[PDB]
Amino acid sequence: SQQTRVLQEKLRKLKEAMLCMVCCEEEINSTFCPCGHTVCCESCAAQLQSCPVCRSRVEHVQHVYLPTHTSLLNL
Amino acid sequence: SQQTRVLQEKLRKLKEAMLCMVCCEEEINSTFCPCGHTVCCESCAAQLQSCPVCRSRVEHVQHVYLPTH
Ligand SMILES: Cn1cc(Cl)c(C(=O)NC2CCCC2)n1
Ligand SMILES: Cn1cc(Cl)c(C(=O)NC2CCCC2)n1
Ligand SMILES: [Zn+2]
Ligand SMILES: [Zn+2]
Ligand SMILES: [Zn+2]
Ligand SMILES: [Zn+2]
Repeated sequence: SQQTRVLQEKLRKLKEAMLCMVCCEEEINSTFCPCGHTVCCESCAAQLQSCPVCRSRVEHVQHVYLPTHTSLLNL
Repeated sequence: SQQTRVLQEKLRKLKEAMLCMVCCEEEINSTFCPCGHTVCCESCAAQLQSCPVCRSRVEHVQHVYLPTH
């Protein structure tokens, strides 16, 4: 029904929000510290000097283990 | 249809996975450092001395700003 189409769109948008903002292909699993923005995969976070969202200096990257993780790279 | 019921269940389960594993009522927004388990809201994370997933000591809690918030 039309409701099935609406629910498919909501599911897809929530899953898109869990992907890396730089490569768009891998799940987010890294945090820029100390600002706390958690918007990249490990590969893309590794080479940023400043946060891509707030411009704060990245002192280090903290790996995050999230219950929503489903990609083979995070399991 | 039955597929509408199936998609409603999948969306519900994905939203449940974003909720604090301790209180079940608030969105996850905190990481236990250094282990990296990100499974609690800020109120439950402030009260735990050990990670509820791996039992590693919590040295400090890092707030996470996620695009899904
Ligand atoms: C961060 N972001 C936002 C959207 Cl929208 C997407 C996306 O559709 N990515 C796809 C490309 C390869 C498969 C996943 N990623
Ligand atoms: C962590 N988790 C797993 C499930 Cl399942 C739930 C849940 O249904 N929580 C509800 C209680 C108050 C409204 C949301 N939470
Ligand atoms: Zn990436
Ligand atoms: Zn930032
Ligand atoms: Zn909680
Ligand atoms: Zn842990």
